[PDB]
Amino acid sequence: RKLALKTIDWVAFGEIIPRNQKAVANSLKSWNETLTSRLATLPEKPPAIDWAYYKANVAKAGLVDDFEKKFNALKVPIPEDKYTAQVDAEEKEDVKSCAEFLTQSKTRIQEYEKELEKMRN
Amino acid sequence: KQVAGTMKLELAQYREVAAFAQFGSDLDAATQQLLSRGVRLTELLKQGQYSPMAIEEQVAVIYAGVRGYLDKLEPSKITKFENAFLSHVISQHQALLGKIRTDGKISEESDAKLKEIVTNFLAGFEA
Amino acid sequence: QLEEVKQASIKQIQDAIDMEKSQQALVQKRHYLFDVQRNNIAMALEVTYRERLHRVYR
Amino acid sequence: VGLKAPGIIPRISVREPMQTGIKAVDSLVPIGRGQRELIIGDRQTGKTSIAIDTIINQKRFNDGTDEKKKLYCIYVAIGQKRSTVAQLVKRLTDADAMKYTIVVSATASDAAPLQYLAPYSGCSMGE
Amino acid sequence: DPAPATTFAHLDATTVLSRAIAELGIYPAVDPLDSTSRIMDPNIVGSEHYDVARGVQKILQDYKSLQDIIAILGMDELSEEDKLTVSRARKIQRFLSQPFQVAEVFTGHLGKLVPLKETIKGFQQILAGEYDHLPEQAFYMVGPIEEAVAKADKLA
Amino acid sequence: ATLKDITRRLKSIKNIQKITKSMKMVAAAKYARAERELKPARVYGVGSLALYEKA
Repeated sequence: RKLALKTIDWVAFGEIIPRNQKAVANSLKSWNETLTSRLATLPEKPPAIDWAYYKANVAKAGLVDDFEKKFNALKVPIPEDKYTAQVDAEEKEDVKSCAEFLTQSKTRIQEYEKELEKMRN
Repeated sequence: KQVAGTMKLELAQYREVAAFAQFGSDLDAATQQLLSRGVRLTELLKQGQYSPMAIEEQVAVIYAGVRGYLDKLEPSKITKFENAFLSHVISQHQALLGKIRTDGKISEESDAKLKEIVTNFLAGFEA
Repeated sequence: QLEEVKQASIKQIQDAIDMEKSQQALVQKRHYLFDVQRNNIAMALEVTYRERLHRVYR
Repeated sequence: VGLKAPGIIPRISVREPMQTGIKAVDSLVPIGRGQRELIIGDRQTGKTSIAIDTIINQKRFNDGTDEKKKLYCIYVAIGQKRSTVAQLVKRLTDADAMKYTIVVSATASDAAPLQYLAPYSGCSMGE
Repeated sequence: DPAPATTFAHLDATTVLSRAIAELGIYPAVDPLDSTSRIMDPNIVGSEHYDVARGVQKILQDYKSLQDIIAILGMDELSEEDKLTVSRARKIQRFLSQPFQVAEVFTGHLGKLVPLKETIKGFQQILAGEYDHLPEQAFYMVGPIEEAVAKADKLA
Repeated sequence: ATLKDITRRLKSIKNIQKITKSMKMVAAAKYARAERELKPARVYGVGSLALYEKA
């Protein structure tokens, strides 16, 4: 796969703590860092292999040739999602934030402003 | 020089009075701070074995303490900070670290950032 | 008279200001939250692919 | 090996740092090049450890492509059991700082003049 | 003395027994601080031990430092915390004393084995102040830390 | 004693010196404050004695 690249605003996050996901945040910082700083250091590939020259200097011969062909012909597996429904579980809770909560909230908020006008006046 | 000058000096002062008391106590606040700080600074000159460092980090972290920041902080958690912070600026503010490195020095601006970073970072480190 | 007008003045605008500020925040911060999680996921796996290559080549 | 010490004119003072990554050191006795400095302390101060981490520190400096910020490292082992050395080396190996490094290793076994001589030898190489 | 001075180089672990400690009647009578290892440095023993020790070393040393205070002030006088730590040091000290199989004849009690985990742990607990309620000399001439606890009961 | 010993001595004598000094100024610090604090107080207690003072 890749890397999620995304943005972290730390006073925002941490404060958010809607109880059913709150806990994750506090832990989530520390978990992320582990991966973050670690991956930054490592290299992703190792050295490469000149099988011919090594083979010529081996005396248990044809084995290296076997391993060589099999290695070069071979592909290793990959690692895969348990969860790309989380991706979507967002947009649903985002409906929760906006429309559901937004609108009824928005109306209240606006009114107070207009209200304040007159109660300044 | 920018971070150290004061520190060398501070440690000096700290040291005689570091040596003073500790008789299950100490006395005036001024000095008490120096001690607290001092103690911190002591950690700052520390380093585990198998742990050589880069100057920018070093200056950086020193900058924090110098700038009177972690003197609030308590000693095991300094150590903890130090790590956290360090990997943090490396991570995040490698940019900045880059800058400082680049300038070969802290710049007031680099400072301004640093401080800022730090203060929040510090804040995060704590809270 | 004048006291209540300024008093009401603070309180009515207060409840607004705070709620419009609350609304704006949750949009970006909640999208950031989602984002960061995707982030953290992707990393780990390329790592997992990367690690296997080093391991077997060794 | 017989090599003259540099003349005054050949000499030029320091203006250079050089780092060791040791917070304390680089801070309070900020590291220079071309110098001499006594490292002094008792048996297993990590005495060697202290030095080692510095050597290790130079890795970045040999990665520190400023050439006068790339350092060819010379380790004179005087009267140092092979086992100790073996460890040392072992570290060095791990650290493979060794690539930019001579390790002149005079274990106690070496006849005394040899051991005596070795530094001068090392010295020659560094000059 | 040059000889030992030399000697050190060749070593791997040096156990310097403290005659003073011996003089404290202590048996094992060691110099702990000089019951040492170049096969010790943070990871050459690893840190639990190391640290535990550093704490320990600290506390005894500090206890020495505190001795200085005491030198003015008394056998039960200082800041209390310090007293704890002192006590911990005095206990620890005692906990380090161990019977001897060989010198069970002398000691009257046969030597012990505290295999390492129980050992580190042992002190770690004391360090944890777990025992604090406990009394020091109950730790004197013990093997396993429990037995010291046991011994406390045996006292009263 | 033998020079070592002397030093052994010395070491501590200094330590002592310090220690003594530690108290000295420390005590004095406490003191330093303390004397000042005595004012209202002094007066106050001196005050306390009012009455017999009179009658």
